[PDB]
Amino acid sequence: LGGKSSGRRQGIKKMEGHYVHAGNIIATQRHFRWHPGAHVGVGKNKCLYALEEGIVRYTKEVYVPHPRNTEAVDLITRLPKGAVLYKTFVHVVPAKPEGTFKLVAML
Amino acid sequence: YKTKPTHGIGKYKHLIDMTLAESYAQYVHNLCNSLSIKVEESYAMPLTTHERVVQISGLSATFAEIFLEIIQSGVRLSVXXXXXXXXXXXXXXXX
Amino acid sequence: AVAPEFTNRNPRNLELLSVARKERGWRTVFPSREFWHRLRVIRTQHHVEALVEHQNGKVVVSASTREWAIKKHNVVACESIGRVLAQRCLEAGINFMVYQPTPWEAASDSMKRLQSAMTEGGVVLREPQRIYE
Amino acid sequence: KNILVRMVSEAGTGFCFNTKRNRLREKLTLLHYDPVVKQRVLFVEKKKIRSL
Amino acid sequence: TFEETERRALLLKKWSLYKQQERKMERDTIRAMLEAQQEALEELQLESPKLHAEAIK
Amino acid sequence: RRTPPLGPMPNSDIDLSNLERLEKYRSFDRYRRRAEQEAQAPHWWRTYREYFGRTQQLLERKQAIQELRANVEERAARTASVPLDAVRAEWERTCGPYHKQRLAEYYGLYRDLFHGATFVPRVPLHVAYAVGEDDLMPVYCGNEVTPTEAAQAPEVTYEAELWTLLLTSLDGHLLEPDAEYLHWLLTNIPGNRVAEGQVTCPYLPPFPARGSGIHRLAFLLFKQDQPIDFSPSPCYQLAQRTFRTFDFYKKHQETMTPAGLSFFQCRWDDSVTYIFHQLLDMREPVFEFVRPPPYHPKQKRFPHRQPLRYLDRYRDSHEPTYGIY
RNA sequence: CAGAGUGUAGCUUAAAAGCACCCAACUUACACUUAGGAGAUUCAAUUGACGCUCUGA
RNA sequence: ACCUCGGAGCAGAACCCAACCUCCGAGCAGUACAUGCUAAGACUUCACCAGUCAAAGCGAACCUCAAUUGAUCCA
Ligand SMILES: [Mg+2]
Ligand SMILES: [Mg+2]
Repeated sequence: LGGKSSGRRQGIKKMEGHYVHAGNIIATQRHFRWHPGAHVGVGKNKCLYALEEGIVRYTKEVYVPHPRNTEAVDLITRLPKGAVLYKTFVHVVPAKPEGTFKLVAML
Repeated sequence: YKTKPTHGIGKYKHLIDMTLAESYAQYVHNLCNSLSIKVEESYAMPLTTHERVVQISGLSATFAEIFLEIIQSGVRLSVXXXXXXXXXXXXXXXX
Repeated sequence: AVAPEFTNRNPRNLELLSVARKERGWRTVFPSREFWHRLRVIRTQHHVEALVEHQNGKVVVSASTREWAIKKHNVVACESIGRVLAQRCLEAGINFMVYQPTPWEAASDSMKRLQSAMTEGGVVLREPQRIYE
Repeated sequence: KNILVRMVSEAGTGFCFNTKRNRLREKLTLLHYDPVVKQRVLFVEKKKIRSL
Repeated sequence: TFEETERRALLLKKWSLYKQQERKMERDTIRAMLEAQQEALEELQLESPKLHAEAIK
Repeated sequence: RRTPPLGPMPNSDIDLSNLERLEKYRSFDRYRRRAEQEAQAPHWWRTYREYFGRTQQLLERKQAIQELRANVEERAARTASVPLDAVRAEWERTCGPYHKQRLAEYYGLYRDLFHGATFVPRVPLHVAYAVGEDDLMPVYCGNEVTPTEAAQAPEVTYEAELWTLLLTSLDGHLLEPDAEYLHWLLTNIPGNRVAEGQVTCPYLPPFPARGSGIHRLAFLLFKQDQPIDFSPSPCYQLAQRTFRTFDFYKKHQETMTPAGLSFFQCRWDDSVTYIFHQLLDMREPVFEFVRPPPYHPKQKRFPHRQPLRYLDRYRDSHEPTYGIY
């Protein structure tokens, strides 16, 4: 016997060049098929979401793990002396500027 | 992405008396490190007597000879069997 | 006569107002990139650099024993450098920093000394929040 | 193994919350937030409420 | 005591200074040997190959 | 479909035949450094930056160092705070100029004031605004000082043996941008003293509008080979003082090169109002800071699984409306 | 003792740098980290004259 | 023999995809006791129900874990 689990419907919900508002989920995954980049967050599922209004872009950026997170550090240590890991990152490149000074009155 | 020219950019898996004796062992280890040889392991084996080990693998005859000479140049040695003298030490090889 | 939108285009304007956007993410990668300015200390053999950086990567302010004015007259050296930087910061008007060291670095005495020096100078190593709404 | 228990605040009375604890061990006392009082306050265990 | 500590630090420094020189000397010696070996192999190659091969074994 | 890489892939050269011979970064610091270096480098795959971004002297120095060491003998180290003023002075003398460029770049003076093109402020300019008796509030390059403290014109020194001292606000207040407001204009100066040199435009204080942000004034100093004419009375009319330094630099400053800079931050204060009223003769403009409104999607007919808050997001506004009864 | 290549501390499309290296402490030891340590343009006005490497006698 | 839930293959590269197809497992633990209030904006196991993520704000500091669960009325 065994289990028949339903499809999980995970993956990218927003592709490069899409206009993504603050809060929109960008990509859902188990493990990191993509990582959070500029203005992109991570939920408890590892799901990536936009932190600002703007455009999604994908990039392959050098990956440095946090010192406190042990396993990654170990892996890094293991690598040979000219090696760099690299990983894919999702950014939102913000469109509308946060601020505009308007004239209230002439006092 | 697979079909993109940046395919395997993330790929990483493919890249990955007693006191005196102790001191001597340490020195030997250091020397090994310097000369670029695999130091596998070291032991703390049991008047009194005390033994120390420095397990080594892979070294060419000339280089090996040089290493031996340096080691020679106290206590004792034991690895052809190459013993010498000035607790105990035993640098077991695997050339 | 006055326009509706006066556009003050001072680069550091929205930083001092505490309104400009910090880069929020990079929650896997280190160090976090959410800061207006970052105190990057770079130690080597011989000389110890200290910097003040933006999101852009532009080094605004610095202090090092390579710069030869402070090579005249090590933990002490580091402290001195920090002090110098603090003075520099004051002149520039960078009174706020983020300092995100490795744990070992944080533990270290030299770093602590540097921090102390900075504090003395009058430069906080925390930096205020973005202020939304 | 684990019991469900109700915990009653001394200050800010009426507010009760449900928590876990091992069946073998001590009656539970805990600092926790009362939104009535709007301060942290000691709760004390009182009556187990199902076991599991 | 303070004086003793001061003395001790100095002594340590001296020791450190000594050790590095010795290390350097050792390295130099090693290098010399290596050079000799390099020379020797070449010479062997030039002269008679069988002998060289034997030496290598 | 397998496309080949456009340029060379990373991690190609270092894998090699064997892995057990290499050095590996046993530390993290080294790895971090490497990563940083990589980041600094360009690459072909977009990437972050695409989307977002004497001998004698030396000998002397060495000797001095040696002397210092001897003096120490070290013991002190085994806790000496060092004189800071001296260090500062040294910096000013030597690499201060070098430093200044970076700050200027950061602050966008070269891009706005000079339309591009960087230059080193070689000659050290030392301005200070008098506040009572002492201390004189010094205008270090980058500093925040209030327009109350900047109500009267400052004292200036530089220790240089002719000059033209200028002072301009870079933002372009009130009227349309790509404009600047000069605050004074000192000309044909002999040596260190302001009183000896001529003045075309006299000193106004800074006058930054309320809640307009922070403004960046800039003192400029140039080298005079030849004495030159310039161009308007003790005036407080605003349409005269609107002038951009780029054009000026171009169509005139040809026997001239800028050698001294200092920039200075400004905010609202109680003197600003006075300035607006007394001499400028107009109502002061109030500047808030308005953010763009909250988004919300389109109004859906049957919201479905949203809360009862759905309807509060689309409403003008709050009070209870009574249609027709 | 005649020629050629030259000649920044171990080493560099460094320009007094960064990598290497040494001592102590943590380490069985190594490793990491933290404190410290030491080092250089061979010398006189691009030219000449001292030091190596190499080839002759 | 099985009947609910989850992970891997079939299903090699956005999701989705069966069989009394092939293989692993779950029906819990552990740490907390601000596992406090609320709230823009999204995802969703192809319906609905159930699930999920979550900026800001107000309160405070200075969650781990794959599955680890069950409607209504009634008590
Ligand atoms: Mg659905
Ligand atoms: Mg929050």
